[PDB]
Amino acid sequence: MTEYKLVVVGACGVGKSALTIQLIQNHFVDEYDPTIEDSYRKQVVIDGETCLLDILDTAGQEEYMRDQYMRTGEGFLCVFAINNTKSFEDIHHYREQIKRVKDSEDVPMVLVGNKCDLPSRTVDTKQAQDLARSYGIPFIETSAKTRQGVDDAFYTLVREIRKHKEK
Ligand SMILES: Nc1nc2c(ncn2[C@@H]2O[C@H](COP(=O)(O)OP(=O)(O)O)[C@@H](O)[C@H]2O)c(=O)[nH]1
Ligand SMILES: *CCC(=O)Nc1cc(C)nc(C)c1Br
Ligand SMILES: [Mg+2]
Repeated sequence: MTEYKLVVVGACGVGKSALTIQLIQNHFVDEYDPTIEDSYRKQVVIDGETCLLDILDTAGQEEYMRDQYMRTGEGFLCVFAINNTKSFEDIHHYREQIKRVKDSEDVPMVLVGNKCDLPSRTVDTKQAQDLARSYGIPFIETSAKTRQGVDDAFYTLVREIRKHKEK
């Protein structure tokens, strides 16, 4: 089957691990070791193609040396949390990092606004839409707690990779 190398990036605490674990195990984690970085595998049918997703759940090596495992990534989920203004403001840094590791301004990428189930919103959907439009990428809101938008964010990334290269 076809392998898709996905990388999940973003500020600590936005829900990178919870989004990955919800996608793979259909379960929401109340806590997950903030320092653990690992790649997880998931076989799934997307638009009739049997795909092997190899997802790197980053812990933030550069912020806390270069992460050698990110360089082979074909697509990136850039995650902020809708109740964490700082994580949204940090999106510029992660996008610059992705451009640097791939030496390109045309990288398959999806801006993800996680924790959409929470009522303490500080990042408006229009702020995230403006940011995603300047980068030329899709913006999707998710909840790793309720699974709302989770499959869509990962499948949209797979579709963005296909849009960029033959798979
Ligand atoms: N309510 C809610 N909490 C979430 C969601 N995603 C993550 N969290 C919580 O936010 C905290 C940090 O999540 P985690 O996945 O470890 O973040 P990471 O550092 O980006 O990997 C944990 O307590 C999670 O349960 C979500 O969509 N909704
Ligand atoms: C949420 C990410 C995080 O806490 N990462 C982290 C923290 C510390 C203290 N050290 C390292 C090496 C890392 Br990746
Ligand atoms: Mg994590």
